[PDB]
Amino acid sequence: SMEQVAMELRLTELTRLLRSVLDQLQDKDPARIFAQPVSLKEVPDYLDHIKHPMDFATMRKRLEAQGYKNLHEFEEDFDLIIDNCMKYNARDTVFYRAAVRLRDQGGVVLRQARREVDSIG
Repeated sequence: SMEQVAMELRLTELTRLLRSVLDQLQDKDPARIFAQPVSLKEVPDYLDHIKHPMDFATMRKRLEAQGYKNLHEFEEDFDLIIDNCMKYNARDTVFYRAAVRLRDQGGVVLRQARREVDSIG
């Protein structure tokens, strides 16, 4: 149907905008601490601590399959990256501190992304 096509076009355009948001957020992680999944070979106990691991590569795979239906879903995955890190790692670590700085800088980006998603529809 044409209604289905129009909905698919909206999802495509949201995907475009979330790809630009993802790039901007990932630039706030210049150390690449959040680029890839925590390795279970290197951190064998990880899934005992963290029940829903997340990272920027995993988000990019979901995004390219158009798997984010709305901005809330995308934000949920970004908050997992930050919140997982801040639980597993202590305050005194470069990992925790990277997560704080990514949260603080990413808030700016997300505040305007929400206005754009609502504005464009």
